[PDB]
Amino acid sequence: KTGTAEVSSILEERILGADTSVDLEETGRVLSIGDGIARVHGLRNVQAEEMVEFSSGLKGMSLNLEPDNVGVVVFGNDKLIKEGDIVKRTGAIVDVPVGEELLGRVVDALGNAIDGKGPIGSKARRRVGLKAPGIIPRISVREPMQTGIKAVDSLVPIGRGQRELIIGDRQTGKTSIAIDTIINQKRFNDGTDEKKKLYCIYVAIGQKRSTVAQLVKRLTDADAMKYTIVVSATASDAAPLQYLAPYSGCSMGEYFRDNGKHALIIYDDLSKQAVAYRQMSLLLRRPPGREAYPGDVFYLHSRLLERAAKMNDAFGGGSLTALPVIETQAGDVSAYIPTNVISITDGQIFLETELFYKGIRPAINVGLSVSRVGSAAQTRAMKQVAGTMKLELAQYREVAAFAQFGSDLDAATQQLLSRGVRLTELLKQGQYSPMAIEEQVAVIYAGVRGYLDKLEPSKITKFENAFLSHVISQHQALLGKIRTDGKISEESDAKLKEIVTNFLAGFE
Amino acid sequence: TTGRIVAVIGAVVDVQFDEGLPPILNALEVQGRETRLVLEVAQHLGESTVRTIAMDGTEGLVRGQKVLDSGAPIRIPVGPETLGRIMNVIGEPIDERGPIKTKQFAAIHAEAPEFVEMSVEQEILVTGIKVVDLLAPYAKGGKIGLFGGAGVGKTVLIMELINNVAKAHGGYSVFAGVGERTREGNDLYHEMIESGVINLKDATSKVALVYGQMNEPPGARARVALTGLTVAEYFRDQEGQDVLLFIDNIFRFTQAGSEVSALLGRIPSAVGYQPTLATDMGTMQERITTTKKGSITSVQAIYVPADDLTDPAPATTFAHLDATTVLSRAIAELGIYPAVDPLDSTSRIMDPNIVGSEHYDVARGVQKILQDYKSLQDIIAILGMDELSEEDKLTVSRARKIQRFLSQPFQVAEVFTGHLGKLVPLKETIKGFQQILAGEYDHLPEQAFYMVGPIEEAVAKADKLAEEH
Amino acid sequence: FAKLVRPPVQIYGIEGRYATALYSAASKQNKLEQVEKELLRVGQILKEPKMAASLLNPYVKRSVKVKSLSDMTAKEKFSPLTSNLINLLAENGRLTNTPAVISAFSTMMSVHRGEVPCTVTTASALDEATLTELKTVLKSFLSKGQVLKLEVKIDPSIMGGMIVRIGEKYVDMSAKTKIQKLSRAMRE
Amino acid sequence: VRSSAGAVRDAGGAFGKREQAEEERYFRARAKEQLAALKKHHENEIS
Repeated sequence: KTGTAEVSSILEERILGADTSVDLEETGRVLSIGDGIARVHGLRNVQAEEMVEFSSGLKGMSLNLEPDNVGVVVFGNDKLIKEGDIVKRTGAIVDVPVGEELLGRVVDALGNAIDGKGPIGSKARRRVGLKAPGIIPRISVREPMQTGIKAVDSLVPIGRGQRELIIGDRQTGKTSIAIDTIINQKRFNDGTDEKKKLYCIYVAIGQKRSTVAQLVKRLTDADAMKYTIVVSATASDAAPLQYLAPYSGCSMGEYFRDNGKHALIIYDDLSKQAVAYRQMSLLLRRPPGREAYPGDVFYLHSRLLERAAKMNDAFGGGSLTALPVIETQAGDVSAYIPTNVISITDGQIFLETELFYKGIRPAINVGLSVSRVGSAAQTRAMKQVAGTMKLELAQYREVAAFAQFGSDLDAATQQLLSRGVRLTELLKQGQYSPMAIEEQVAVIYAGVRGYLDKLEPSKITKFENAFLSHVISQHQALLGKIRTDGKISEESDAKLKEIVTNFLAGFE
Repeated sequence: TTGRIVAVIGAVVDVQFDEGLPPILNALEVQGRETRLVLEVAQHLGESTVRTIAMDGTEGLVRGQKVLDSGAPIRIPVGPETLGRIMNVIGEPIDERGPIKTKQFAAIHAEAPEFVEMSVEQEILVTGIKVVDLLAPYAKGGKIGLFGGAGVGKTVLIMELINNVAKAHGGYSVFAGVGERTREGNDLYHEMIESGVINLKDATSKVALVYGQMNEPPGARARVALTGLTVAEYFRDQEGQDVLLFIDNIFRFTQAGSEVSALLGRIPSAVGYQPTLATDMGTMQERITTTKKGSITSVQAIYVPADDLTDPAPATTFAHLDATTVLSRAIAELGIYPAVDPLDSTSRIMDPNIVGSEHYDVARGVQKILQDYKSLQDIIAILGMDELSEEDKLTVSRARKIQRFLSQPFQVAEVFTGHLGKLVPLKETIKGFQQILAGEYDHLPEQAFYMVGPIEEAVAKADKLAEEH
Repeated sequence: FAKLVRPPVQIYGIEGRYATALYSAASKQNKLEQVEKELLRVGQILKEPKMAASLLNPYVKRSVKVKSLSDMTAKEKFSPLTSNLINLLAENGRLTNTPAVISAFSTMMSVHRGEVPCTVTTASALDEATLTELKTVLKSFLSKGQVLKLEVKIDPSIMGGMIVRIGEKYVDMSAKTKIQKLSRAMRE
Repeated sequence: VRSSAGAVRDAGGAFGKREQAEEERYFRARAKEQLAALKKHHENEIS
């Protein structure tokens, strides 16, 4: 056998009694350094996951405490670290700043501003590795988290305190779902209702810096940064930073949750945090498992995603919705990390490339999408229209094979095909054009009552637009009634009937 | 400082230092070699030993050979004097033309630009290729990828781009050939000399070449990309000017990294890849960027092992690119060249607010018709074409016309096809596809559209086909 | 780290690392001869059947082993270097390869005092005069001050002649190899 | 495990080649007919 601290330098020190002038309790000497992993001798009083600081100004996290040495993962390039360096304890587990002083600021995995807008306020700090809530603090998910997307709000409802999952392939629209969700919250944040405001956190793990810069420009254009934090852990960042960034975001959001406010955190992309952790584990010589991932990679994501809760009024009532994004490779939802996170979360928005190019953008594939919360996370009006819409779409999906033939089939199948095509053309949405819930319910109500069975499918996307502009301009009282009331009252139902008929009465 | 080789295993050399160690990434020079062998430090193993990867053959090394420590990473000559030359990873010239006489040497390892330097502006780069311009338009200052297996057209397409963009491009240009056939390196050298971008007489050369071809040991292939990237970075910053940067392939960088990882003591990852695949690729692809001080248009050819787009290397590379053009073998078998897959290619600027509503709508109509054609092909395998709804046959006819019309003859593929190269301005491509979709050509036969430039050439080819009928 | 002075001959392995540590420690403070003598002493001290039986049992705690070794070292009045080396080998549980460490340090010290082991192989024994001229010529091979350490084995497997090893240098004036050479070249 | 559009011609088995030929023969026939019509129109429009 052999140890890594049995090198002849340490033994030389210890033979001639030179090991008493060195403080091996709060300082250590690097034995090895390579591929971002340092092996340090000493630091006998160092805690697991504690942050140590190297002589050359770098930081590191001490992960592997073995009898001989400490395995530190360096937070940057190991160019500056040389064998024999001096590593000092910091004394505290890694923590990040939190507060409303972060809103509108781009930060890195450790809370340092990287947008060059000046120091970061940072009144309070919070440890990233904090246990999630328990059984008792939570209460069932009841409030809706308005995504602003017709498909997601109609057929895959997302509540507050829920862990959805935007799972899809490459270049299908996942980041677009996330950004539309972030941008749609301006109508609530601008207003005065203090229990509808949602604060957004966007964790960008492993994306190149140009992508994040364009994303920040997009948010600024939509004036949606004043309530957004962006935590960047881009590709050039060391593996430990990509590994921590989800936890920094989750703690910056747990701050809002603990104080009665509501937050939305979008871990984009989790399949890259898994890769960074895989790197760190393999370089620390930890035993690999399936696909070379460490054994505790389910633990890594579960202890992160189980912090998305809906606290009860005895704790504040705040909440932290989570929208982890995962990129499946071909369609393989049976791979390792997709499997883990599908078994961890509460639903999934499954995106397609067949649907993306068939013209159905957003490419949300209903039937594979699910929300185990469901109607509990919908408003009464949205429930009323979405029950029928979902039933009709389900009927349409089992006779969609005949869609090509269509004719030479009974009248019931013809009607199913026609209604399904109209509904699918209805769920189509632009980009960065979310819609208030009243708009969505008006449009879907028009669709699902047959008032479009006469229009040609190619004209439904133009109808939707013109009708929506009409109602938004002429009829604000009805929309306001539906919004504030939350339901479709009989008088409001009659008003919607007359409006839809009058606009459709002449459309051409 | 002076050290001493203590082990040689393959391309990995362990060097022991009695004085202070050299920092990681430093270049060390082996003493006693007829040529120049440069090792690069990769790890500190303790007991004063440092592991290193050799940038050249480690044959004839003797346990005990003295080694010098240069004190800095590999420093290459940079400046306007490198234009028209060729270089190794370590910067020495391999064009048999004399020393590169510069005043600036740049280290090949540097930190990536910070977030406060990113440009956020995008404007289409018109390349003159119908499929690229229509469905996956490029962008000035953006990073382009050319995925595809072996034998699909990566090299031909990249040569075509050099022919078009580089020839009529005011700024400079750089070509880093990473782990590719040396025959192709020589062919490019001579083609460039003929065209005139490389001028051996005057000082008017517009291209600097760096070559790390596939006869080199893994250490040199893993670093020639950084050498070319350093030349491009200097031209971006100090010259303060536009630059192009072509790389072929950027999969050999990853692969060369994988050929030494096991010997450096790292456990392998998913499929015989190094554990540091994503980090190693990111620390390189993050210096190929358009900062606010300059602008690099980067075109990268990316080998996809066995056409598998889900392999870890191409899969990871996908996230570092603005535009991608996934060349497909299933389309190259059909004779459609370039074999760019219209449904598997994407661009960031492909939005109605960047290109325009006409361009965007034409592109989306083409993609939708091709996807519908794919859906129909399953039915035609059972019914037959004779049994389709008289509307479906219209979709199939339009889809086949559009499939053929995306093919185009290059000026560099004259030898293969024998045809003549065509450059199609963007408006002409948009008009052609808008007309083909609108039905203004549903009488001309399919083959009229095969390997032609603008649509009028298809009309003329159909006229000729009819006359000699 | 402390710039240890390297030994002349590099011994490798666990014993190599421990012995190189000891040699570097002794070379500074200049206690190589005394420490070698103490190592030879502990070579027998630990070999005692009682001590060996009490140190090869891994169920006596390392604490008891270290205490017993401290008592023995005090009872033998050793240098602090050798006492610390024994303590270090005991803590790390490396007692089962202590004789390997002593052998390594012996090899390392022999080269320090300038010795090049030599081997001579012949079919039969030699007359002392011939061995004397062999001594002279082999000393001719060596450098200045490099004492020789001759070993004269007798191998009848070879058919005659002589075989000489001086360090890594090798000269084979043996009948067998020349028979082999002629048989092979002639066979071609 | 699912199925996607345009998979019969992605496998390239017997059905893939059969479908490719069933398409090519039909469109060669239609191209011949259209070329004949194009020649007729050419001749009829000279004057």
